[PDB]
Amino acid sequence: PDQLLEVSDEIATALAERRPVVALESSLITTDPSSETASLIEKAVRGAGAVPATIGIAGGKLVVGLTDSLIERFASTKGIPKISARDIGGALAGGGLGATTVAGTIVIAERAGIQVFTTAGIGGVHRRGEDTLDISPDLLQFRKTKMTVVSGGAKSILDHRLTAEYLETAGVPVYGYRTDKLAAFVVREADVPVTRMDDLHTAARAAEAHWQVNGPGTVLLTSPIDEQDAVDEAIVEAAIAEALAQCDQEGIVGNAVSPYLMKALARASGGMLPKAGRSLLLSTARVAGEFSAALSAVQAE
Amino acid sequence: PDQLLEVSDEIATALAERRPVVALESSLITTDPSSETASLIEKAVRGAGAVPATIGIAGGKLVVGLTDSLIERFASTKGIPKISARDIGGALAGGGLGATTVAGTIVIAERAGIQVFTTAGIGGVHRRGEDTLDISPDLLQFRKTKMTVVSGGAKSILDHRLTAEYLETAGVPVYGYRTDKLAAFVVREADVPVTRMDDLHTAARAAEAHWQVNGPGTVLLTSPIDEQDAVDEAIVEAAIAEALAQCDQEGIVGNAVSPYLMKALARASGGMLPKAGRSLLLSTARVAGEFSAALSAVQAE
Amino acid sequence: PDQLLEVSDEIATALAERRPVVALESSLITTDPSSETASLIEKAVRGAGAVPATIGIAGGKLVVGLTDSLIERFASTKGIPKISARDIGGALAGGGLGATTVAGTIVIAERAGIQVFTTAGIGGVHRRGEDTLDISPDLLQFRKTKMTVVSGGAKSILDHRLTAEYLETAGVPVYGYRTDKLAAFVVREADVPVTRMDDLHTAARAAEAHWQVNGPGTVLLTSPIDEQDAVDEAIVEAAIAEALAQCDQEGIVGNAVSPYLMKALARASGGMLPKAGRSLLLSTARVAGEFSAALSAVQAE
Ligand SMILES: [Ca+2]
Ligand SMILES: [Ca+2]
Ligand SMILES: [Ca+2]
Ligand SMILES: [Ca+2]
Ligand SMILES: [Cl-]
Ligand SMILES: [Cl-]
Ligand SMILES: [Cl-]
Repeated sequence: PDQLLEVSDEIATALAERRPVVALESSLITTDPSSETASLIEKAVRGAGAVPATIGIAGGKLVVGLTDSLIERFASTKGIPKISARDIGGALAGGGLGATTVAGTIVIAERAGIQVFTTAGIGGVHRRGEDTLDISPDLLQFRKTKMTVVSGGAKSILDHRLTAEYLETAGVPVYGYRTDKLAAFVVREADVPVTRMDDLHTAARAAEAHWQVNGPGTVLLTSPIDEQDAVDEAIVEAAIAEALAQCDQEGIVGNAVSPYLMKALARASGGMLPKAGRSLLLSTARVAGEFSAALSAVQAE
Repeated sequence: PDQLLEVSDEIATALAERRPVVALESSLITTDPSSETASLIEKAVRGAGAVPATIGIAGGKLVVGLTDSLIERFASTKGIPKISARDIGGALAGGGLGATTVAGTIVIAERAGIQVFTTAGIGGVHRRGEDTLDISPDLLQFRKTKMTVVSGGAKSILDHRLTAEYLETAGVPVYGYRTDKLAAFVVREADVPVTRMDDLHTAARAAEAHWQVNGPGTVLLTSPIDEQDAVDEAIVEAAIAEALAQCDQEGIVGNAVSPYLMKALARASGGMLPKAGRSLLLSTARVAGEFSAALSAVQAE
Repeated sequence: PDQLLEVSDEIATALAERRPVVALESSLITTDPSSETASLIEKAVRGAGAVPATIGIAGGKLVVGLTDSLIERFASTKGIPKISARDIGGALAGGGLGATTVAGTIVIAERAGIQVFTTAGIGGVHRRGEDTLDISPDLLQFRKTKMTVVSGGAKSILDHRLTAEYLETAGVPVYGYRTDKLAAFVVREADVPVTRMDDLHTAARAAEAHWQVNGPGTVLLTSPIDEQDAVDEAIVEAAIAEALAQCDQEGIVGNAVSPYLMKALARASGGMLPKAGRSLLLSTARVAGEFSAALSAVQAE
């Protein structure tokens, strides 16, 4: 066996039976102590017949399927570090809890044999990232790990066009589910083309041929936020450009800039930002569950 | 066997016998419906005793050695998509035709056991690419695929010095055949040093030791355009700087900029641009055929 | 056996016995013809019970443990090329001597089974590197080669914050030995956080779990220069900003800029620059020897 991995009975049975599983990250389970969200998300994933697998680090182990005991700790403990792939080693050595990010979670999901992962938005090239080189580790982790990541594109505070250019340079396939424009998190679209897939069985056959030809690597399937739930591009951009405008005059750069952009976004959105992010989270999870079903059936032939 | 790959009898026999083969891309076979070019190119490759292998996608298959029927379609069909490595999966799933680029073709060539690929110019860092991050997927595909790519350096509309810096960061060997300056497509030189190889058997022994030590990865062998056939650096640069000058005042960026640079180049060159690109294509193909012969003999010891 | 590698008896015995070995680069053995330095360095490494393995290229071979004859040549021959990983193939084919850099040496160390490498400073993103793309091949070589590199961070003429951002994007773990700020070569600190490891056995268990989960790749363990021996950040920066100020007015960019920065540094430091670099070299080598001992013991369980 594997001495680092602890996989729940349900997930281990689904994998043994080549049934559909969808991985979920823990780094944000922390952002909703309720849980109510995790419950709508599990429901969205199972509605397709997929098994949800929430992932994190605890006790020197990579945990696939957190126990209720564990979800409780992740919900209620103050000090929990966010763990990208490069932090996994130290999180294991330390023996405490670690809430894994996109890059951290997909490496653990892949190690267990899970092939689909979902979240509302991935990391990317930050705004002014062509100058500061502040770019999420998710983008190059997608050159190594065999995974389909289903999301609503990059998070809104990031630079959508630069992230799309970087993924193209990195050779990472970017598909749009029923669209040929890149999803822009709580904003419907960025003016960036992607390859339209109208059907998830076609997307799954494309992903499978991608792995067979190019080897282990991530396929990004973007699915935009429901049009009824979108935030106005103008509102998002003006709020962000102003938040950056205050950054220059108060002279803040570095890891300080990014959490200001996040708070400025909450503010401009009435109080709708959480509501829009939840809608995107739910619809993306549904698509991930349906995609994972369609991939199990493709790999079955 | 392999269920994705269709290899012609001639190429399959040369490979079985460890005889020299040189891959060619289809994405540009489309740019010369004649054929006359493809015919001079085949002649240049065979003159060294190498077998030319033109590659593309058709009918759910990776095709190595296009049939006359297929070359005809690629010559005469309007809608044919250009396929980089990240597009291979969807091109296969779709079952139509796909004309593969440098990155797309070398992955298929490698899968068949071909080790040498040639084209007039590779992709690279685009001009202003330090700011726009518009950089060809070819450069990072060279970190994965075992191949020697023989070209006249990067295409002229690209930024030669930035492409050379990026390849150095990527650990991709860059050799100059009988020169210690980087080839600049239809321009003889960029002011960028490369490692001179005066002899192709020495270059082949260097490539082989590179693969043995560093693993699968591409070696770039650059061979400049004949001095009688070069375009004046000043002519190229002035034309490009002006084409960019019009871009700023008419406010065009994105994937719009690049095809303007290409047309501005045709214009400044009298009508010699096609003539110079063909000469570079022919001399590079000859060097590729001779290199491929010298590598088969090296691997034979 | 391996036909490219020549490993001395002492190193081959330590490896066979899974005892601690630390690799050293030759590219700088050239920078101190004395030797006296190499002798203090060997002493610092052995004090921990590790075996020092100096590496280079000679006679068509990758040499692990240079002979006295070889150290003499590297000390006394004028023309010796510096060999990064991408130059290994041509250095072998040429049959002459080659002094390997960080990237070149760790690939050879890994091939022999050595897992720890040390040097005073690694390459990184050069100053203005966000615009010139001048970035050391060491940073992406760390995505491929299984190694712990122990250093005092990046060399002082480089951009510390950009190098740290680039390593984060590349997924390369960056630990600080008893510190949570990045080491800045002869300067104690850059204002850049790293993950503190207070104990080398914990660092070794983190590195081992990193390799087990993320596969072959480099772990960077940074150890700052003794506070008694540091150069004043202000002195370093003012000297560098002025050296760059003269570069703009005398219009020098390219590979010309970097050796000016190096000479301007010698000048501002009284004559202490060599003295500070030697102290950093000695203390980093000690930490490398102790780390390598602690890793052999971890891998023994
Ligand atoms: Ca960052
Ligand atoms: Ca692009
Ligand atoms: Ca810039
Ligand atoms: Ca460089
Ligand atoms: Cl794009
Ligand atoms: Cl260069
Ligand atoms: Cl950082």
